[PDB]
Amino acid sequence: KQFHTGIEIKVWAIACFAPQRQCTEVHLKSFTEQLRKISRDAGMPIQGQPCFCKYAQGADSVEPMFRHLKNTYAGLQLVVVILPGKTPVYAEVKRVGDTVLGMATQCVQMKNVQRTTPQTLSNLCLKINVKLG
Ligand SMILES: Nc1ncnc2c1nc(Br)n2[C@@H]1O[C@H](COP(=O)(O)O)[C@@H](O)[C@H]1O
Repeated sequence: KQFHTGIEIKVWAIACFAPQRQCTEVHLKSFTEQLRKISRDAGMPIQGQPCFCKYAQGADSVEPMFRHLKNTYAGLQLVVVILPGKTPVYAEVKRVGDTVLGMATQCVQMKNVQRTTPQTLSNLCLKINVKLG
């Protein structure tokens, strides 16, 4: 519905389910910096430095990674999950986050990490605003 003010995202993680050869460390850093700058300008600042950033492969890797994050990072507010197109990883991410460990997740397509637009960054900011606001 309406846009929420006073969101600060201080503790968040990236779980990259895209293969590193397609979605590289510099894609991740660039995507993050852009998200930092637009979230800042909208008054919902996402700190530039995620507390965790790792590559993973398969739905099977989701629950153990999320258990690890929950057990490791006090005050974790959000996991940003990067998906290489349509994959059962999405449903597992939402099973574990929404209905097992009570962990906010935001999924994003790999193509929107490889190449950002103001518009796709805005889409993401609004989805995140609704989740954490
Ligand atoms: N089966 C699926 N596989 C991959 N990405 C998916 C998917 N279903 C959905 Br919805 N998505 C992606 O999930 C994004 C939204 O994730 P959230 O539900 O965390 O907001 C969409 O923008 C879309 O790109």
